[PDB]
Amino acid sequence: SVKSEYAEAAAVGQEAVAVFNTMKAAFQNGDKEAVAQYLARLASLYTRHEELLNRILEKARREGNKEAVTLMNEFTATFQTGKSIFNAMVAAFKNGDDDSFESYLQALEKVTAKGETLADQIAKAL
Ligand SMILES: COc1ccc(S(N)(=O)=O)cc1
Repeated sequence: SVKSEYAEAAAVGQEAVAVFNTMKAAFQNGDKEAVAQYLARLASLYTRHEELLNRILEKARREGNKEAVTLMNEFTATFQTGKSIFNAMVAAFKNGDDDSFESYLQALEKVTAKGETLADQIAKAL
């Protein structure tokens, strides 16, 4: 069901939260080799979260679930903001710009924590 596919998408999101926090620790400790691997893992994880989310939106649309479509359209826009920041962090890491990596790191934490409440509304609406 779309609701179970959303619980599966939410766990994939939680994975990225967990990986991101051990990356943040590794960045702070100067462990670039770890950061690099964590960035690659997060990239696959965000790619999968986005994929699960598009399928759920498309299915909510096919189902005519108007409220769920509205909330998912907002949530996916917010997701893309997160993704654009993540991609900027990855570039900041490639360039050795740690001041911008720090910035992008903190931005992505505020975009994910702010998106939290909406994600909690979609679970109910599907
Ligand atoms: C990578 O950008 C993201 C990831 C997750 C979320 S949330 N907190 O699940 O809405 C928002 C943006």
